[PDB]
Parts: sequence; C-alpha cells; structure tokens
Amino acid sequence: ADRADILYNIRQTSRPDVIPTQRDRPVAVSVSLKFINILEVNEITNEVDVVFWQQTTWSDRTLAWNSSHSPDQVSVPISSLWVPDLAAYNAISKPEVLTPQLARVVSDGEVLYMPSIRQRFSCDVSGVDTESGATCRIKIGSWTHHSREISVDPTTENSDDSEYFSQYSRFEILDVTQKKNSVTYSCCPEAYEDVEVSLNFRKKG
Amino acid sequence: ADRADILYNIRQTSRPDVIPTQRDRPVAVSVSLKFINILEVNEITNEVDVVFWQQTTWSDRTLAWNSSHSPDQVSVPISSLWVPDLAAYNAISKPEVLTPQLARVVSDGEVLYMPSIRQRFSCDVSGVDTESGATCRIKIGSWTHHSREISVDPTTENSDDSEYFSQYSRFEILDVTQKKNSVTYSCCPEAYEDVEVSLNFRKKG
Amino acid sequence: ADRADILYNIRQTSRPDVIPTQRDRPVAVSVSLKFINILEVNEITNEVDVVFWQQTTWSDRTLAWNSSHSPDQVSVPISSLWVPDLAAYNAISKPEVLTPQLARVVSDGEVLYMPSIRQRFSCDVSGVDTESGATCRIKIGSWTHHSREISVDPTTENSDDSEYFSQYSRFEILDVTQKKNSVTYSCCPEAYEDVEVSLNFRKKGR
Amino acid sequence: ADRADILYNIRQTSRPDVIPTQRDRPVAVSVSLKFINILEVNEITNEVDVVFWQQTTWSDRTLAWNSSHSPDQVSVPISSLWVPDLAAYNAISKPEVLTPQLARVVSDGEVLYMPSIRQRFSCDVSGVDTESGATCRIKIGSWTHHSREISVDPTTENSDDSEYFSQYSRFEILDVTQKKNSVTYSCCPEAYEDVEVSLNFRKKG
Amino acid sequence: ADRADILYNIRQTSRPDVIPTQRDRPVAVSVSLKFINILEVNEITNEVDVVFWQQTTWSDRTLAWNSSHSPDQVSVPISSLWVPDLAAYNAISKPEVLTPQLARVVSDGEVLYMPSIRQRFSCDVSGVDTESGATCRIKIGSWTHHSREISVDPTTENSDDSEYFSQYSRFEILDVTQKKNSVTYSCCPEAYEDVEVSLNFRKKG
Ligand SMILES: CN1C(=O)[C@]23C[C@H]4C(C)(C)[C@@]5(C[C@@]41CN2CC[C@@]3(C)O)C(=O)Nc1c5ccc2c1OC=CC(C)(C)O2
Ligand SMILES: CN1C(=O)[C@]23C[C@H]4C(C)(C)[C@@]5(C[C@@]41CN2CC[C@@]3(C)O)C(=O)Nc1c5ccc2c1OC=CC(C)(C)O2
Ligand SMILES: CN1C(=O)[C@]23C[C@H]4C(C)(C)[C@@]5(C[C@@]41CN2CC[C@@]3(C)O)C(=O)Nc1c5ccc2c1OC=CC(C)(C)O2
Ligand SMILES: CN1C(=O)[C@]23C[C@H]4C(C)(C)[C@@]5(C[C@@]41CN2CC[C@@]3(C)O)C(=O)Nc1c5ccc2c1OC=CC(C)(C)O2
Ligand SMILES: CN1C(=O)[C@]23C[C@H]4C(C)(C)[C@@]5(C[C@@]41CN2CC[C@@]3(C)O)C(=O)Nc1c5ccc2c1OC=CC(C)(C)O2
Ligand SMILES: *[C@@H]1O[C@H](CO)[C@@H](O)[C@H](O)[C@H]1NC(C)=O
Ligand SMILES: *[C@@H]1O[C@H](CO)[C@@H](O)[C@H](O)[C@H]1NC(C)=O
Ligand SMILES: *[C@@H]1O[C@H](CO)[C@@H](O)[C@H](O)[C@H]1NC(C)=O
Ligand SMILES: *[C@@H]1O[C@H](CO)[C@@H](O)[C@H](O)[C@H]1NC(C)=O
Ligand SMILES: *[C@@H]1O[C@H](CO)[C@@H](O)[C@H](O)[C@H]1NC(C)=O
Repeated sequence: ADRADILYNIRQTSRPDVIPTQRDRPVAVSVSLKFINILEVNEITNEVDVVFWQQTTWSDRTLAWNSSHSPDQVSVPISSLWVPDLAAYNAISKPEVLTPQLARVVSDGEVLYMPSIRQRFSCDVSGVDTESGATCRIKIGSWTHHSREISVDPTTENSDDSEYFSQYSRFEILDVTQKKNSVTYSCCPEAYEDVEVSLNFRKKG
Repeated sequence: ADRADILYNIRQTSRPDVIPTQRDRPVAVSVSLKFINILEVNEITNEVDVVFWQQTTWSDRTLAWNSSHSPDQVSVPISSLWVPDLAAYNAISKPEVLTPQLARVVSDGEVLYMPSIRQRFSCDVSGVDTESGATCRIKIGSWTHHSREISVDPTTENSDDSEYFSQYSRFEILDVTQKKNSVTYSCCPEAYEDVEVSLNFRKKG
Repeated sequence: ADRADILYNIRQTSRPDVIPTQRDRPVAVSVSLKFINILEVNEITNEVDVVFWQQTTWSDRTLAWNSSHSPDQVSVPISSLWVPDLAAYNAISKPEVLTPQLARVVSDGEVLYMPSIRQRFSCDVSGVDTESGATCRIKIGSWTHHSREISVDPTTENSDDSEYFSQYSRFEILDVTQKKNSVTYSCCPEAYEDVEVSLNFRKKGR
Repeated sequence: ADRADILYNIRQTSRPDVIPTQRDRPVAVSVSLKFINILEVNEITNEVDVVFWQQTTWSDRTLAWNSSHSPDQVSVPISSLWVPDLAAYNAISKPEVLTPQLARVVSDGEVLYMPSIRQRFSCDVSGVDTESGATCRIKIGSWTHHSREISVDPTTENSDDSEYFSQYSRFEILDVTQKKNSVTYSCCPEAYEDVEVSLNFRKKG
Repeated sequence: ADRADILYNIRQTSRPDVIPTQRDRPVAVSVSLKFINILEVNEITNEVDVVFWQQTTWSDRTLAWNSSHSPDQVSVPISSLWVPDLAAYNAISKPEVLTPQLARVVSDGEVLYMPSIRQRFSCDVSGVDTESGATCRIKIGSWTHHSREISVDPTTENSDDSEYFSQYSRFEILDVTQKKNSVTYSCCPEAYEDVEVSLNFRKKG
C-alpha cells in the first residue's frame, strides 16, 4: 500500500546481479546523453572533460507491482536493482557521479536511471577553434553483455540539443547526433551493441 | 527512556531508502546555503570553488517520540535516516563533505542536517574584479522527487549573509538572495521545485 | 580474564552512535593539538597545510572493566567506540588521517584517541616572512553537540610547543596558545564550545 | 535453471579467499595487456600514464554447472569470485579501474576478468621522441602465490599490437611482445612467475 | 586439511582487534624497508616521494597447524588477521598500498605481511645532488602498543641495498642502515620501540 511495502517487495524479487531477460530476449536499454557542460579541452592531447546526463531506461518485470490504491512510481537506490554495466569505451577517467544514485521505478517495471557524470575522453578535438567546430565521438555499450543479453538504442527528446547546456561554458554545442552500431570483435563470437554520440562543439568568440 | 532507547527506536522506525510522506503529502524540505569561504575563481572558465553549509531541514514524524522524561534531541548518523536526494544542478565536482555526517533529530520528528561542503560550480564570474562584483547562481532541488513528493523552500529570516564568511578569503560577499522556482520540464508531467541561491561577491579592492 | 574477553565485553556495552553522558552532565573532552609539521603556506590565499596530533581524551564508563587479574589497557579500533564529532571549523580539506585508527582504552573507561592528521586551513598567514611571524587560529569543536552534551577544554601541561615539530620544515613555531570559548549562535538557544589553537610561526631566517 | 539459480549457486559455492587449486596443480592464469591509450610520458622522471585492459583468464571448476538447457555464460561481480592477486611490479600508482567490476563465468568454470585500468609505471621512456621509440617494460605476477600455486603465461593470441589503441593519442605503438619469466628471489626458495610486456612506442611526427 | 580448513581455523582463532601476546611478553615484530623507487625529491621543502616494501613478520602460535599431509603455507586476507598497528612517524601522506592486501601464514604460525607502499616523508634532503648524497631517516613503530606489547627489530640481513631498486629512478642508493630504538616519551610511563631506516641516496650523473 505504502512506499516501504513497494521497496520491501522490490528487494524480495529484485536480483541486482541477475539480468532481467524476458523469455530469451535481450533487455532493451535506451541510452541518451544530454550534455550539461564542456569544462576542459586539450587540442594537443585530444582529451575533453564533459558533464552529461547518461539517461538510461529499461524494463524489469520482477519489479512490477499493482498501482491500484498505491503510488505509481518510487525512487530506489541502484544497489537494490539490476543496472546495465554500461561503460564509455573511449573514457580515460573513472565516471565521477555528481547526483544521488537513485533510479525511478514505475509500477509496470520501467526503470529510469539518469546519473549526471563528469568524465574525461580520448576523442578528435581538432577544429574546436573553427567555424565548423570539432566532433568528439563517445561510444557507450555493455562491458560483459553481447547483443542477445543487452541491446542499446538511442532515444531523443524533440527539444533543442543545448536546452540544458551551461551558458557559462567556454564552448557552444552545434549539433548532437546519436548512432547505434552492432559490431563483432575478435574476443567473442556474439555481436556487442553501442550508442555512438557525436558532439559537434566549438569555442565562443 | 534515555539516548540509547531513542537511537534504538529510530533504527526500528527509520527507513533510509523510503521517503516519509504520510497520506501522500509532500515532504517540506527547508534548503538554504550559508557561505563560509570562496577559495578559487576563474574569470575565463567561469568556475568558483566555495565552502558553504548546505542547511537542510525537514520532518520525518515516524521518528517522533515523547520527551517528557527523556532528552528532547539526539545526534544521529545520516545512514540511519532518510535524507532528501538534493543535487546542485550546476556543480561540476562531487560534494567534499568536511564535517561529521550526523543530523540533529528533535522529539517532534524535525531533522536538522547541516553539512559543510567544498564544491566547484559552473556560474557567471563576469565582473568579479569590479566594485559591482559577479552574481554566481546555484540551483538545488531533488534529483528524483517531483513537487508532490519533495517541496523545497528557502529559510529567509533577517541575518548577515557574511555572518560566518571567512575574513581571510581574497573575496567578500555583497548580497545572497534565495528564491523558490517551480518548473515543469518535458521529461515528466509533474513540476520539480528548486531553490536558486544568487551569490553577489567580488575580489577585495 | 584476557585481552580477547575485554574486547568482547567492550563490543557488548559500547554504543558507537550513543554519546556516553553520566547523569544529565556533558562528556568532558580534552582536545590539544601537537604540531609535527607545516608543509605548504600561501600568504596570498591565506591557506596553510599542517600535520598535528589531535590529542583527544574522554571517559566512557560503558567500556570500564575489572582489571585485578586482567590487563589495565587495550588498543581498540575507534569503529567499536563512541568518538566525539569534532570538526576544525576553518578547515578547507577533509582531515587526512596518517595513523592506524586505534584508541587506547584504560579499565576505568578513559579513552585516548590521538590521530596524526594532515589538513589545510583558511587562517591569517600575513607576517609569515617577518620576525614576529604569522598567527594562524584553528577552532575545533563538536558539529552537533551543544555544551550540555560535549564540553571541550585544552590539555595544557606547559610542554615545549616544538617538542615533536620537524627540524626539516621550512618553518619554525614561535608559540602555541590553546583557549576555550563558549558561544551562543543565531541557529540555536544552547551554547556550543570550541578550543581555539593560535599557531604563531615563521619562515626560518638565512 | 534460470540465471538467478546459476548466479545464486556460483556465489554460494565460490570461496573468494581460497585459491581454487585442483589435485595440487597450480591455478593456470593467462595474462594479456591490450593498450588503449598513453596519456602522459616524462623522459626526465621515466614515468608513463597508461590506459590498458588487463585480460585475466583462469578455471574454477567448482563453479561448473550443467548448461545443456541453461545459459552457458553469466556476468558475475568479481567480489563474489576468487581473483588472482596480480600486481604490476613496477607500477607507482594503485590501478584505477574504469570499467564495471564484472567477470564473465562460462559453464565449464572458466573466468574472464578484463578490467580497463589507468595506472602509472616506472620504466625506460628514453628514445620516445626518436624514430626507434622508447621500450617501456611492465612486469605482472602474483604477490603471494609461487609457481606451484599460480602460474602466469601470456595468452597465445599474438593479435595486432595497436589493435584497439586510440588513433587520437599523441603516441603510436610500434611493437608489443609478451614473454614469461620464472625467477627465484632471496626471500623464498620457491620460484615466482611473471609476464613481462615490452611496449615499444613513440610520439607521432 | 585443504587451504579452506586452514583459513577457517585461522578465522575461529585469529582476532583482528586482539594482539596475540603470550603471558606478559610482547609480540616480537620484525620490520625492514626494501626501497623500490625514489620518485620526487625537493631539497627546498625537505620532502621525498618513495616506493618501498614494509616487510613485517611476527609469530602467532595459536594459528599453527599440522602440515605433514597438508599445505605448509596459505595466503590470507589481512582482515582475517591481527596485524601490527605500525606508523611511519615522519610520513606526511597516507600510505598508498600498491599491492593485494594478503599475508602469507606458515604452518608454524609465522605471518609475513609485505605491502609495497608509495608514501611522502619529511626528512633531510640536503646534499642530494652531491657525491655524499642526502641521508633521509624514516622511523617505523606501533601507534598504540608500548614495548611490553610490541617490540620492533630490523630483519637480520639487508641482502643488498639496491637489490630491487628501479634502475630508471633519477636517484641511486649509496647505503641503507636499519637500527632499533627504545624511547620513553612525556605522554606515557612505558618505553615505545621504533626501527630507524637511514636512506643514503643521491641524483645519478
Ligand atoms: C576483451 N573484452 C571482453 O572479453 C568482453 C567483451 C569485449 C568488448 C566487446 C566489450 C571489447 C572489450 C571486451 C570487454 N568484455 C569483458 C568480458 C567480455 C567477454 O564481455 C572488445 O572486445 N572490443 C572492444 C571492447 C570494448 C570497447 C571497445 C572495443 O573495441 C574497440 C574500441 C573501443 C573504443 C576501445 O571500444
Ligand atoms: C531527466 N530527468 C529525470 O528523468 C528526472 C527528473 C529530471 C529533472 C527535472 C530533475 C531534470 C533532469 C531529470 C533528473 N531526474 C532523474 C529521474 C527523474 C524522472 O526524476 C530535468 O529534466 N531538467 C532538469 C533536471 C535537473 C536539473 C536541471 C534541469 O533543467 C534545467 C537546467 C539545469 C540547471 C541543468 O537543472
Ligand atoms: C548550523 N549549525 C547547526 O545547526 C548545528 C550547530 C551549529 C554550530 C554552532 C556548530 C555552527 C554550525 C551548526 C552545525 N550544527 C549542525 C546541527 C546543529 C544544530 O548542532 C553554527 O551555528 N555556528 C558555527 C557553527 C560551526 C562552526 C562555526 C560557527 O560559527 C562561526 C564561525 C565558524 C568559524 C565557521 O565556526
Ligand atoms: C618479499 N616478498 C615476499 O615475501 C613475497 C614474495 C615476493 C616476490 C617474489 C613477489 C617479491 C616481493 C615478495 C612479495 N611477497 C609477499 C609475501 C611473499 C612471501 O609471497 C620478491 O621477493 N621479489 C620481487 C617481488 C615482487 C616484485 C618484484 C620482485 O623482484 C624484483 C623486481 C621487481 C620489479 C621489484 O619485482
Ligand atoms: C601521544 N601518543 C600517545 O598517546 C600514544 C603513544 C605515543 C607515541 C610514543 C607513539 C608518540 C605519539 C603517541 C601516539 N599513541 C597514541 C596512544 C598512545 C598512548 O599509544 C609520542 O608520544 N611521541 C611520538 C609518538 C609517535 C611518533 C613520534 C613521537 O615522538 C617523536 C618524534 C616523532 C617523529 C614525531 O615520532
Ligand atoms: C490490482 O488490484 C486491483 C484492485 O484490488 C484488482 O482488481 C486487480 O486484479 C489487480 N491486478 C492484477 C494484475 O491482479
Ligand atoms: C508523554 O508522557 C507523559 C508522561 O508519561 C504523559 O503525561 C503525556 O500525556 C505524554 N504526551 C502526549 C503528547 O501524550
Ligand atoms: C574486582 O574483582 C575482584 C575479584 O577478582 C573483587 O574482589 C573486586 O571486588 C572487584 N571489583 C569491583 C569494583 O567489583
Ligand atoms: C547434463 O544434463 C543432461 C540433461 O539433464 C544430463 O542427461 C546429463 O547427464 C548431463 N551431461 C553431462 C555431460 O554431465
Ligand atoms: C601430523 O599428522 C600426521 C598424520 O597425518 C602424524 O603422523 C603426525 O604425528 C602429526 N603431527 C603431530 C605433531 O601430531
């Protein structure tokens, strides 16, 4: 009936180390990077320092409860949940998580986990100080799950790419495009999926 | 009763991972910053390194006990308590909490959590070296709770804004204004509340 | 009967999250800083990096045991003990604890917790390169316990201020004075207590 | 059974603090460094800052389950598994793990743990600005397990040395060779095994 | 007995927080530093950054077992063991432990804990760029145990001073001497013991 019951009941069924595959179908994870800031850019070392929302949604039907005469959503610590093992492939620093580590769980089992992350990347910084700008490509996918266990797809909101971008950054955003790739590597027989986020940005003035 | 008994009861009653909303009424959180130091400012990157008390006040009326023949108040570690999931939206560093992580809990269920935090912010540093100074705006609100779960209000009684501000800072405070915002974003149908703190400050002339 | 027994009996009565007051009297905490080093000084930013022992003593009668056929004292991890919530009010960095987090506990329930700490302070560094030197003032008190719950007093045994100060520092100590303040603030009706430690130091000459 | 039963069983029988030896044979560990980036190099101090995958494989046959009808692989938190106590002998910083801390456990008991690590090393940086380049040697072996308890060989995979190395690095990889050593030391009458990775790299242009 | 039974016997017998003294007598601790690297030196501030093995051996005969038809030794995590509360008295940084936190336990009850540590020291750096070099003195002893509870003594042999010292350091070791001291201090009536390590080193030319 209350939010304590809902949580207790999540923990009875929720297995944080068990991927919540429905039948033998992958977990469909939505990924959308929302850039908040570009703090440090190095044209010689080809490194950028960015703040972004790593917006991550998926379904876990074992979390699902009856929202009749109950709250329809709750905030849940991510240690009580299974969370995709997403890694930015071209990161050169540990993710610095700036926000409380809470997921929004809906009563149909939908999970919204939207951390704000500060992280350093190896990417093409050339042309940052030009009209056309530089294009930094950030690849995010699962570390240990191939395409039959986790699929990753870009979702976008219709709103402008820089509606949440700091006006006090030295840089401005020209365009953010998100591409899905499905690649088979030399380690493993199954294909791994990633979202490739192309940040087209340049200095102001 | 005694202090041991009050702490034991809180351990039995307090659900750290469950928002204490009785009858689906929003938890009213009092948020206000008291600035202690300004350590670093960068005119070009528009970044500031500040020390402040993040003064957080609310009621968890499940914690409440009868203090007729018992202490009125106890200091409690915050790990035993629910604490609001507040984030500084324009912070570019994790909060460096400088103080023991204890909240003061009153017999009526009022919780006083007043950590001292060092944190870096992306904000307007323009004019900092002038007599008018810069106005750095810092927004704080819940990360995962809308207005019907967490409301945020500023505690705006008549006090000196520099009362506890270090005389040994290279900077000085002209004014601190605190204002409540209620905004509906595209993500979600419900309004999210935030307190915007406007720090008017300058390099000492 | 042995050290094992004492640590077990401590773990049965000790409540690390419960302040061990006797009657409605405050816990009497002795705080004194012993300066080991001054590492980084900046007169422009008014910031100092210092290494000091934060010598902290108090009574916890919940720890007390009968030491007739038993050892008088044990070393105990501080996680098993209540420890005062002391903060250096003008610190600008979290304390960097250099030493094992063990307290010495005597059978009468006296606790001696003497961590070596490196910490950065916002204080008055003006005059550091003069004969008179700078006077940097450090204020240490409880974060959450008013004067009816924690009293702080300086432990002044009239020692040499430089007794344990590094000869290899670029700085030397001219004097250390430690005084108790009782102040009532706008937040609260009850008085809060602090020890104010005044470190008068200078750059060495030549 | 469902992946929940496989994972519950793995961590049920798994003994993280006990080396899973079979019939007094050493636990055969395979080690391989895949170089992703060189971030900082200092020829004066002879220090390099490297991002690399530490590819570690071994068998714990006590984890084996029948996978005729079941999934034959699962992702498991390393905290639940025994892990070889490997150390980079000439590292001058603790390893910074960038990636989710999950191993891949196969139905026959094989464990694949491939963390992405940022670490600093003491090694020969002389010649980095020349055409021949510098050769930085990284030694990796057990800290407490001799050759009768842990053996360490390089994987037979002599892949492309610069396969996943960033095109956006300042540096380029010329050659990577991996050789095994068996050394006896003054401390100990038993031999200790290590893989020596020789990284021949230089600045581009 | 297998490696698990030996560990479980240690866990039922060893107490991390209880010093394993016999009657009124101290635990005889052997301490020797083995210098691996000297990374940063500053003759103005008298500060050194060094990597060394803190080689710590002692006996706990309560841990002993019959090894005739069982393993002679096991690696054990230090959280299962009492370990000496040793501090480097003139350290100005927290010990950065570079290596897995495992002790070697022998069937006769000897414990060998040999962490590799990077740590900064306040000590005499004067003459480091000369033929005589600097003599940096490091003192190691128990933080909380007097001489009737813990005795410290240097290990019986410095096989060679430069044996495992990095040939890639800007510095070289001329000599290492390790002597024992027993000192009565103003705090306490009981004598404390320490090992004074004198590192005679110079810049290479
Ligand atoms: C060597 N690898 C493994 O064994 C697996 C699956 C592999 C992949 C596909 C994620 C892996 C490394 C990975 C990391 N994973 C750990 C266990 C594993 C079997 O799932 C891989 O094999 N190739 C990767 C990988 C990650 C990221 C990547 C890859 O390829 C190229 C460029 C960059 C930008 C570095 O992006
Ligand atoms: C995308 N988002 C979510 O899905 C929710 C609620 C959203 C809000 C309202 C807190 C969110 C991001 C948030 C963060 N939250 C995580 C889960 C969530 C549904 O509660 C949001 O949607 N808009 C925000 C937000 C945070 C801060 C913010 C926002 O808007 C504009 C400027 C800045 C200064 C960056 O401040
Ligand atoms: C705002 N505050 C509180 O509400 C209480 C008690 C307050 C005090 C008295 C410790 C507090 C902040 C404190 C910290 N505590 C957290 C809960 C509390 C009621 O115990 C305070 O109210 N004033 C303080 C305080 C700390 C330090 C300090 C203070 O005053 C002036 C200057 C400097 C040098 C910064 O030193
Ligand atoms: C002194 N040492 C010990 O007592 C053991 C086993 C030893 C070895 C062989 C791993 C040890 C240090 C080690 C570390 N181990 C901890 C317990 C031990 C008995 O397993 C050692 O004895 N020699 C080592 C060692 C580690 C690394 C090393 C060594 O030798 C040469 C060069 C460098 C680059 C420094 O690499
Ligand atoms: C003040 N101190 C105590 O009360 C005790 C025992 C003391 C000693 C002897 C370890 C202590 C500090 C110590 C640290 N210990 C914590 C509890 C204690 C009673 O064991 C001490 O009292 N003198 C020390 C000490 C440590 C290191 C040291 C000391 O003296 C001289 C030079 C330097 C280089 C600073 O080295
Ligand atoms: C949810 O609860 C309602 C009211 O109690 C009930 O009618 C309905 O059957 C429940 N839903 C499911 C899926 O059982
Ligand atoms: C608290 O307890 C006292 C004494 O037991 C009692 O008189 C009083 O009614 C109680 N308070 C309330 C609000 O009921
Ligand atoms: C301590 O124990 C002894 C017996 O060993 C006893 O005589 C004495 O009364 C005890 N002390 C106290 C305070 O009870
Ligand atoms: C695995 O499972 C099958 C089907 O249950 C069983 O018949 C068989 O004995 C097992 N196979 C092996 C090789 O152990
Ligand atoms: C150790 O065990 C063997 C039998 O396995 C036995 O011969 C020997 O006596 C035992 N040692 C001791 C000291 O009891």
